[PDB]
Amino acid sequence: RFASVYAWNRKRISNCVADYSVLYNSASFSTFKCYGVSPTKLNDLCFTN
Amino acid sequence: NYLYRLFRKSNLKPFERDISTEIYQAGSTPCNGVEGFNCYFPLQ
Repeated sequence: RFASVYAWNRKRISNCVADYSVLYNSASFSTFKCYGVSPTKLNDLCFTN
Repeated sequence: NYLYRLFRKSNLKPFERDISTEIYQAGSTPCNGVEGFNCYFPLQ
């Protein structure tokens, strides 16, 4: 279940371990894009929210 | 007209001119060539 066209999918993630690498590496997505660098490079970095 | 390297395995040494254009693995996919998903052509 995802946000309808009248809402944006904005789900806060906090106080947790972010497996950014698996999100990039996984074949379950049809496509992946990133503004900066790949999630496998972001894999051990800390973020606000 | 002009192409620039965006995807490279490692950083260059001063005054190095490395011009191989082979398509290669970025992510989890065990390939070379086969551009798509997680293998890419190095220049744009």
